[PDB]
Amino acid sequence: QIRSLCELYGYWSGNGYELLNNLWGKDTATSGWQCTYLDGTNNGGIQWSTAWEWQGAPDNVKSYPYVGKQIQRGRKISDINSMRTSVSWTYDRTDIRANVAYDVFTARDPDHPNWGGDYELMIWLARYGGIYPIGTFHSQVNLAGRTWDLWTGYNGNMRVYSFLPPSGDIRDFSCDIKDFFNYLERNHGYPAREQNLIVYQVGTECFTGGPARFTCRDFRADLW
Ligand SMILES: OC[C@H]1O[C@@H](O[C@H]2[C@H](O)[C@@H](O)[C@H](O[C@@H]3[C@@H](O)[C@H](O[C@H]4[C@H](O)[C@@H](O)[C@H](O)O[C@@H]4CO)O[C@H](CO)[C@H]3O)O[C@@H]2CO)[C@H](O)[C@@H](O)[C@@H]1O
Repeated sequence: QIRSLCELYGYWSGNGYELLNNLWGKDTATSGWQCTYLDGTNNGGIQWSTAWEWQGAPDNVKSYPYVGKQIQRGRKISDINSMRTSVSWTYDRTDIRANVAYDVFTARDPDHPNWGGDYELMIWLARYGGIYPIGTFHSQVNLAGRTWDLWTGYNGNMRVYSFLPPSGDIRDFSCDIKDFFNYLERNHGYPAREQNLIVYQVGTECFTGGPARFTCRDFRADLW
């Protein structure tokens, strides 16, 4: 690895991306730890991984290590033209409680801290070990050439929209996240003209299990 980010909130940034050992829920674990590794910054993308083992509190997320696209504040979603992104990943085992997911926060306040927002949009690419998304299953949605199960609910005051694969995982994925925002704006009244982009990330929520390793073979994200 080029960098080993094993401290709580170990951080790297470069090439318009950032990488965080985001062990935000670690105090709910009885034992374990996790490290996030920068493997490369080749070809306008990021190559990274995270190794972990967590025990205790199986319904509690211990971490969401991620790679994020750095963004300027104040980009109203309505005026974002495109958010084209691709990811190729693997997990070394699937007998774990964990996901792989894009995470996007938006807020009316353009300076909202990156830990949350008024709304959250997740695009899940894996669902391992019987974990649940936020909220309840709403309906199926056709976007990005796939069918998704849309779940909706609340995490505190934040409205959360999660798009899940009906079955299996998606280890090689590309989409334009604006298609997902457009679907929510039209059919769910999502206030895109009032909402500012806060974060734009992909990573793995880790609940329990391991030793396990998530490898991101490549991540690219653009914003126009
Ligand atoms: O940016 C560098 C600084 O990082 C600071 O740590 C922050 C971190 O940047 C931020 O990304 C993190 O946010 C977490 C967030 O990932 C998580 O998201 C949940 C979401 O709430 C939930 O609805 C959904 O189901 O899952 C998501 C993924 O798990 O939410 C939690 C709690 O709300 C956020 O905290 O927060 C970190 C701090 O907790 C460092 O503090 C700083 O030192 C460093 O410079």
